[PDB]
Amino acid sequence: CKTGNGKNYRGTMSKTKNGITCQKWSSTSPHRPRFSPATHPSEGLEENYCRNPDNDPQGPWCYTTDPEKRYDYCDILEC
Repeated sequence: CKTGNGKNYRGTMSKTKNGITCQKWSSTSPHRPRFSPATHPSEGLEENYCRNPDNDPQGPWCYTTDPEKRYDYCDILEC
């Protein structure tokens, strides 16, 4: 769920919680969030990421290019 908190990982490639193909942060269009800058609890939301710049005491989240499967954590090592 986090080999630290913004340093080491693997599932961040772009695979939600288990392996749900994530997105690229293309914001709404057709579906995707716009929170991808650096300054929050951390950074990583780049081209398609999974980290915790959103503040979620559990796992690294990320959304996908689709609403039904809009999001979840990520199959990143450590868990």
